[PDB]
Amino acid sequence: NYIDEVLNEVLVVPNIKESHHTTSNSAPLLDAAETGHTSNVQPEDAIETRYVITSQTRDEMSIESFLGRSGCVHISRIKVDYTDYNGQDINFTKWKITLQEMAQIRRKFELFTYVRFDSEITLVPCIAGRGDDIGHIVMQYMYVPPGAPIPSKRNDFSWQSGTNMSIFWQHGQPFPRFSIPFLSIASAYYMFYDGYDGDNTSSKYGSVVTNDMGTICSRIVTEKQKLSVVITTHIYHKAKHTKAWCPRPPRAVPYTHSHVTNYMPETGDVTTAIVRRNTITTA
Amino acid sequence: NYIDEVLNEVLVVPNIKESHHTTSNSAPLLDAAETGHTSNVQPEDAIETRYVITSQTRDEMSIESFLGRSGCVHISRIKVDYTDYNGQDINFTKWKITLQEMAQIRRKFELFTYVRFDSEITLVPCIAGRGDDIGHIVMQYMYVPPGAPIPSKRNDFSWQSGTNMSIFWQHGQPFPRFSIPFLSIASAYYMFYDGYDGDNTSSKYGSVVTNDMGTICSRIVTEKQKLSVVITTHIYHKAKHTKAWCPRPPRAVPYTHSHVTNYMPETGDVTTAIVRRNTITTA
Amino acid sequence: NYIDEVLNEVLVVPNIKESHHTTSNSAPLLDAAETGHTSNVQPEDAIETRYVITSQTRDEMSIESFLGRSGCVHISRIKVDYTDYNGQDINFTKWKITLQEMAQIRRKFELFTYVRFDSEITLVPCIAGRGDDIGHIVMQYMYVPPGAPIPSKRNDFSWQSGTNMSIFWQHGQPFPRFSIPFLSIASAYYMFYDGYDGDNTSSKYGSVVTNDMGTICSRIVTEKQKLSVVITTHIYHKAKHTKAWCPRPPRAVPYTHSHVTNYMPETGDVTTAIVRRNTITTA
Amino acid sequence: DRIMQITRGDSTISSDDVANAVVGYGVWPHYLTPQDATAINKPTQPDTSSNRFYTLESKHWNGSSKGWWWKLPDALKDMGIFGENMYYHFLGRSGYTVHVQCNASKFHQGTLLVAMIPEHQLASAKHGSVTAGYKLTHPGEAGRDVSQERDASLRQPSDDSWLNFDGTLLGNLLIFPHQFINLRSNNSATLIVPYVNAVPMDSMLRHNNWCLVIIPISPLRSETTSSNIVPITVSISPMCAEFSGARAKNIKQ
Amino acid sequence: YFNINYFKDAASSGASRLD
Amino acid sequence: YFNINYFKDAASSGASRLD
Amino acid sequence: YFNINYFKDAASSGASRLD
Amino acid sequence: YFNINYFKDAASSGASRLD
Amino acid sequence: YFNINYFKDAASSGASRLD
Amino acid sequence: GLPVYITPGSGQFMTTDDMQSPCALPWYHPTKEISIPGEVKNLIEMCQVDTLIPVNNVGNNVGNVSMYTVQLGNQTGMAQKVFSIKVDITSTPLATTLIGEIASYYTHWTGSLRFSFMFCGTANTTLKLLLAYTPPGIDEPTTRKDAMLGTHVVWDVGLQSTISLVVPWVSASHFRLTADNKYSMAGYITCWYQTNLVVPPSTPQTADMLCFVSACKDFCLRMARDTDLHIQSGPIEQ
Amino acid sequence: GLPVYITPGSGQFMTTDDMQSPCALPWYHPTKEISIPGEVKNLIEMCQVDTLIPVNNVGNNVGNVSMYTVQLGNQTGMAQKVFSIKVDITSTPLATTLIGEIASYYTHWTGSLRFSFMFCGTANTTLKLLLAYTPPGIDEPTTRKDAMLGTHVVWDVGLQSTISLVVPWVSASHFRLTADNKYSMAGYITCWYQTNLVVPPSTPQTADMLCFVSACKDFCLRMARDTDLHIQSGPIEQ
Amino acid sequence: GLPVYITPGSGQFMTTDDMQSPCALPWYHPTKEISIPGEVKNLIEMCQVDTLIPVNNVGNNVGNVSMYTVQLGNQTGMAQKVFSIKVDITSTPLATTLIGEIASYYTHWTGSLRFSFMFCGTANTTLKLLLAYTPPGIDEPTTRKDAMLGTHVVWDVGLQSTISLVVPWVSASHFRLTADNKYSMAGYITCWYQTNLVVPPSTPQTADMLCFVSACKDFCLRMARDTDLHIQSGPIEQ
Ligand SMILES: Cc1cc(CCCCCOc2c(Cl)cc(C3=NCCO3)cc2Cl)on1
Ligand SMILES: Cc1cc(CCCCCOc2c(Cl)cc(C3=NCCO3)cc2Cl)on1
Ligand SMILES: Cc1cc(CCCCCOc2c(Cl)cc(C3=NCCO3)cc2Cl)on1
Repeated sequence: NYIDEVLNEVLVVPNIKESHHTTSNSAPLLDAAETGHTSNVQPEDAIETRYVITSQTRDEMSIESFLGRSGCVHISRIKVDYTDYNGQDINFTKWKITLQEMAQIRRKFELFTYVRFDSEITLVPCIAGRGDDIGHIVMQYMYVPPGAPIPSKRNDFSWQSGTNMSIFWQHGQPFPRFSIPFLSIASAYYMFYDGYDGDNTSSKYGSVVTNDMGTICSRIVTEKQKLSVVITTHIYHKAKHTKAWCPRPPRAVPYTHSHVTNYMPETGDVTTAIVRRNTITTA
Repeated sequence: NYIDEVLNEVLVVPNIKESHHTTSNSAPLLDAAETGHTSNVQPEDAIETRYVITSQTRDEMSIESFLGRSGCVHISRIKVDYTDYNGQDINFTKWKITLQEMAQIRRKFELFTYVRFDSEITLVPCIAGRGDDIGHIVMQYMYVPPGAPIPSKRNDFSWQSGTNMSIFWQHGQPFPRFSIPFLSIASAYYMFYDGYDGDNTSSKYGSVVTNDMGTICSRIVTEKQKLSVVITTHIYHKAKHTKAWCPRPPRAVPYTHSHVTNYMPETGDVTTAIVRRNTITTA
Repeated sequence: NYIDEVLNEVLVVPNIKESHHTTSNSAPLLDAAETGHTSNVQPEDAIETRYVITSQTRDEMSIESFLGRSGCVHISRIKVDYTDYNGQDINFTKWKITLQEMAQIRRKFELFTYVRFDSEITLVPCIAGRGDDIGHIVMQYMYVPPGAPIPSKRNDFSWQSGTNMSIFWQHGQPFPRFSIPFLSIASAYYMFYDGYDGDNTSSKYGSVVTNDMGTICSRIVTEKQKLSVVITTHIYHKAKHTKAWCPRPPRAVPYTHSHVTNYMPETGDVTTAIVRRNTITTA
Repeated sequence: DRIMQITRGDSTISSDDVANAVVGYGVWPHYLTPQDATAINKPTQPDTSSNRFYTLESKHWNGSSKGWWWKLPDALKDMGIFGENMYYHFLGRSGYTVHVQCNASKFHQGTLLVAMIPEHQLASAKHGSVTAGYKLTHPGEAGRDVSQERDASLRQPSDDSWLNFDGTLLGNLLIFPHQFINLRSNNSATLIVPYVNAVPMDSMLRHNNWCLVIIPISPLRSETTSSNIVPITVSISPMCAEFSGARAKNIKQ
Repeated sequence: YFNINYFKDAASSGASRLD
Repeated sequence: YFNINYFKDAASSGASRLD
Repeated sequence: YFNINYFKDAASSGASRLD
Repeated sequence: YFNINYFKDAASSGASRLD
Repeated sequence: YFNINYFKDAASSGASRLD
Repeated sequence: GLPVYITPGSGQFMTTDDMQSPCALPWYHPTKEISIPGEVKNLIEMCQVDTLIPVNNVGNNVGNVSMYTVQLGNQTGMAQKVFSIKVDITSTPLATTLIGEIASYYTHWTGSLRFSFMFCGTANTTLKLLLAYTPPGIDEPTTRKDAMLGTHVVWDVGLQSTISLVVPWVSASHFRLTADNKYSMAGYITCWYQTNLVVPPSTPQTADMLCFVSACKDFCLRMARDTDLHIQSGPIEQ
Repeated sequence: GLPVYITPGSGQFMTTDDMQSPCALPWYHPTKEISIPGEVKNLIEMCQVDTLIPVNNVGNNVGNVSMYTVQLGNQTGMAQKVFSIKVDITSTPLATTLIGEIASYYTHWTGSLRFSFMFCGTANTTLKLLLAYTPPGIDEPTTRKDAMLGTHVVWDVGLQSTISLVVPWVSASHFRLTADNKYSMAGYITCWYQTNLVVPPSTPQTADMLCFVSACKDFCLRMARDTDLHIQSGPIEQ
Repeated sequence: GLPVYITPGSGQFMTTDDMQSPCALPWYHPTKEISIPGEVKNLIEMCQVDTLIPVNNVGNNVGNVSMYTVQLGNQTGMAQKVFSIKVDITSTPLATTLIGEIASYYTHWTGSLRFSFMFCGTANTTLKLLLAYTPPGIDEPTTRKDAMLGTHVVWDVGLQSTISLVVPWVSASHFRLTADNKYSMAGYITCWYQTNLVVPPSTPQTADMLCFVSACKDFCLRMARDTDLHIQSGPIEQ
């Protein structure tokens, strides 16, 4: 286990045996792919192979090393104000819980229909000094599940978190990180969906009727400062203890908007990664 | 234990067995609620149920995960002064030990008549820079039980704490936290009370005759600085190792003042969460 | 042990048994206090008691929880100078080893004739910014037993501590703490004494002929800075692994000076805590 | 079977019709144990002569009635023996039995909600931090409200029902030990209740542990002569009364 | 990892257990 | 060094294993 | 957790015990 | 103190040994 | 607590012993 | 010493974490814990006790008590309808209820539920109502037949007095959200006359029925969150 | 190395914590600890030794010694009263007492207490006082009968000389506060004449009684706090 | 306490590290995990399923479907050539393929590969193509003879319909780079006519062949990296 796990030799690939010639009836190279199945032909079948003892692990080819990597999924921003502190909808951020709001990683999952996981979660606040001294800028992140009082503005009554989670980070002390159970009323997170809100010819349809899972109302606790700032707290996410069901063809068209598939670009012709050739004859 | 405790499957709910029809005498659906007791009827009784093996824990429905969550119960503030340092009743805070001084969490307990617990306790100082440089602002929190010399002003003789508790926090070093035994001369903390100070038609009556448990006189040790500041040290509280006796109906009227029940708003009609319907016939 | 020690049930008090009436000869309530001894009478003796199983520990009533608590015993101060650095008797503190230099805690011991202990010791430097930037102000505390070169001024040769103890604290890094063996040539620390230096009708007499145990010469290593400061390094002290012999009546008169008993106030009549009554008849 | 018989002193009560009985928090009232105790003296325990069936002052059930309460440690501040032992001692401890009788005919329609409540800190009717007065949370056999009128100068509680007088939607009140008196099935209501309090024996004078409330939910409706009066009568029995901390004697108020 | 009451007193400890 | 789930909950733990 | 006198000397140790 | 590969991977470890 | 030469080399270690 | 690596999360503070803290007040032996009749250990318990339902959720009624009774009337017509409410346990009239008030402390709910009704009528009086649970899928039924088609219970008013209607758990998602959500729509429950309210001579012809809701052993909640049903648009003074 | 997480409380300082610290002065072998007659181990001990009570807590008397004696007088009337003090052990005259002085170091107290009185009268002299403990509940009694009704002890002055009166523990709260509190009011104790002070010829007719208070094995304190009875409105010089 | 030394790396953050974190939401018991048909555990699986190849990688064709078919034609000449593509699995036409799309998530690839072709011709139709794998070393062959010299497979179109051509693994370095690299050049594969496409009367004379590529159990990847084949020259809105 150790060795196999430390040496990373858990999932090893078979070796390529030796072959000889075959002047025989059964032709393994011939199958009818229309059966929708996949061929089973190998080196040893087609050629006069040798003998290679392999030693490549398919460890890094596991839904956990494919998925289990932290990725920017949101960049909370706060261009503070000292003029009006508090006021409605200010100096505090709130953002709807999701992934589709930012590619590369959105891409990655979407490779599967259903998914399930405990999520890591890390916050990377970066304090840009627009003043001659930033002081001590404390911070409060927290999580507002449904249906819950989402701060109208900066000091509601909801920042008491008498029964909510609020993580606090003060300049110097390291990056806040924490983790989370798999939050869904369903046995798995719906990466997709072919359902709607209802029969209302104006109902919602997508990944989304099934994912109202939160939001995040933010706060820079410290009170009024002299010299201004702007805070940019980056939100990275990692999938630990993941499972996946029914793989899908990757995405080749740059999306737009989340919780939707829509590609149809604003005017520009739909572009894809495929390159053009002069002729099939020369590559 | 582990698994059951790590998997959080300690308190599991029964499953819904299968039923068949009943053309029989005893009618479980009929009971007389006047007995003050509660009915005992189930799915299986009323319908022709199926068979569902459950898997929901009532773990998070425990007086410890209901109560055991940190909540703002006080926000100590100090608008420093450099003009007059010391002086009487300045630059040092003191505040009467309690909870009813701030909702959401006050709400939460009040759900029970009696309560008992060891309390966590955490301090979240936030130093607002009103100057061009905050220096090194050290801090001293401490606790003044009855009857004890409560600092008249900033440097008494009581800040020697020769036999008292004073926690010290210096800008950078993390949030001060500590915990505490259950402090009451009584076997439990009285969330309520129907008693008085005495027969004096001017005696006190409430939660309160039974809770003079302290106060907190504060201090910013550092001496005189140049560039001003304002400190806001937030006081969060968590209940660990809690017990509760005789549940009560929750509160629906926004209170005012602590150690009292009084709702009677200043003029405004007494408002409650109930919503109005046009008709009972349509919901 | 654990439970008993974690539950703090080490020293428990007896319970109050049940009594019945006594129409009998021997009168326990009658003893002659002139014997200098103390009566031995109890509830059960005097009344018709019931039966109460107790559960109060006399744990917190131990010379270790009575004594074992940190207390300000000195406040080293340094109003730096940049004009003349070094110079004689400057920018470096030195202070004579003792306790009687500051009440509340002085009080506390004095409750006993002899005492013995290993002392904790903690330093709480607080850097007041009198400048527009305090830089990096390093610090050197150390201890000068008798007879030893006590720094004449700031950089002697004694700050090399080739064989002395010097603890170093740099702004940010936490409070310096350390501990110490019981330092006395005697089997115990003399809280008091009825001895003198000699027959010289000008000899010293007190706690003190027996306690020349040190002094502390201080230093702010960093060199010359631009923007001034003032450092206030507070000295707290805790008694760990303590023993005490022959208790004494507490002090009721505010002292003055240390290593002496002297009360005789400057003019003011000697004041004590006792309050005056109009009449003995009503309390 | 519904019939019930109860015997407490030299007194007994019967009821040819009932809705079970209820034991508050499923605990039966009893005497204090040398474990949870604290005091040191031998408690006086009047048996029978004290913990017997005292009946209070009766009341009228109106179509305008709003509700009425009695505070227990207090309702018997006059009830012989118990209510003397109360005044002679500092510490008092005791549990009760509440027999609520209210009959009319099978041609009547009405519903009473009866409930006991541990520490029933009432709210004042006036906004502020002024707590209800002593003298008004200490009515006596007579009880309080009815739907009455009074000085607003008095640090007077809330005559307000729906808020529970404490400002908790009545209806959640069902959480406290209770039962109703649905004139179509019921006749009485029987509550039995042990001693609940963070202390082994409290002050029978300063502190009222149990508070009892009876509230008309569905208004009384007959078609008879309003010559037909349908009272409501409350009867109570200290049970396992125990006293101690003997001395002079307090004073009536 | 557990039951390592790094601190002496009992009042200081994690959230209790369940049973 | 391993299997020392310093934290109670299971959701908090390292990347799972492989089998 | 206890009796782990991380330091050599005895003078350095927690508050003694009780007996 | 040793052989406590606090980290999973082998590439992460101290300077090897000697033999 | 002791003999936990957290470091490999011997030159790195506490003040020796006494005998 | 121990070559250590300080991990990302280090030094933070979470209003939701299990960690130890030096206890100030060392050597303190708290007051013993005497015995006290009735101690809770699980919200559930409170959730299984039927609390009364405001249903007469109508205008002037609302700030009063009546706001709790439902008078069963005349009804010239026949097969007419009484009331309706929707099941989404965080929806006035429900919400305020010991249950509702609670559920509003968690993000998700599940299991069956119990509705109980009581006749504060007369003795000589008689009636027969039909109560029904119309699962999520369509609109609260306009007519009885339409509603009788799904889950229901005919209630014969008699010497008993209390009929308890169960609300099975019908859902796609093992779990439902406590917060208003078109998806997690639990459905409606309604009540109608089966027969009438017949009263022999000189008995009133309107009477009330009280209604209640307690949980089922089915029941269970999760994901604690701060409540809905209470905005402290204070502060709170001294 | 060890992936560690630094917890909130970390780096703080508490005047009340049990932690180790590098000992400066390594290798130091302290002076042996010789044997010394009389060593304490518990405040309690000190609390069980009766210290004298200032009770003649009156005007000019107070700064002197007399402030300790209580002269038993003439008394033309009969059944007259001597003195009274209240039990709240942190209340002058009590307070200053070895006990009081102490208790004022803790927030809470409990158990029984012992009051002892001694006759510094004559030999040929005689008397009989009645001492009483009036538990918390009412007012210090104006009359003897009223006070005799509660806890008391008749004291026959004779060849003995010392009568010790116990103060049972009567309270609601297992524990009482050391600080003045209307709630935690312990009550009053008073003394009156049962008979008189008769003296045969040519003996003085006034004489004194000293009074004291030591603890009971009942006794116990908690929640250490800094004292009341001593304000260092100094400093202290050199 | 434990004399510790904080190591260099301490306090950092890596998008690639295995460490634990306090779980907010303590005591949460997640929805059970019901059974669901078809769950993956390894990219590999997806890599072994043959996905279709865009090869008609030509002009106007490209944005359409045709971009997938290869019509086998007339051919007046004989021994003429059909098409060619290069093996470097991250090279349009390959790239976009379930495999390619993937491989582009890792820095290195290895093993054998499988190309399969299918005749969407007719039944009565006949043909014989020669497919060949020209290992890395030289230029994609201009002529058949030259290409037939290396690895190949003659394909007899018949009642079967699918011929699968294996691409052995020939390389110096156990491993090849996924990124375009002159060194790690995998080679070319091409197809030519062996005979012709003969069709009896009144059958079309052009027909198509679809082509595919799935992996071999040989196969394996490593060093995960972010993809090539997708530039989010967005953002993404709401
Ligand atoms: C598609 C798709 C993928 C997912 C995954 C959703 C995972 C939830 C996001 O998790 C977070 C939560 Cl619940 C809270 C916070 C948070 N940061 C500060 C306060 O709360 C951050 C994250 Cl990444 O949902 N739809
Ligand atoms: C109602 C009700 C609820 C409670 C609980 C009271 C708990 C005591 C508060 O605990 C603290 C103490 Cl004792 C001291 C400090 C403190 N902070 C800095 C110094 O002392 C903070 C808290 Cl939260 O009381 N009445
Ligand atoms: C009376 C009486 C009580 C004591 C106790 C004396 C204990 C010695 C003080 O201990 C310290 C020492 Cl030895 C050194 C330092 C020190 N701080 C920085 C350098 O040295 C501080 C203290 Cl509290 O003496 N007389």
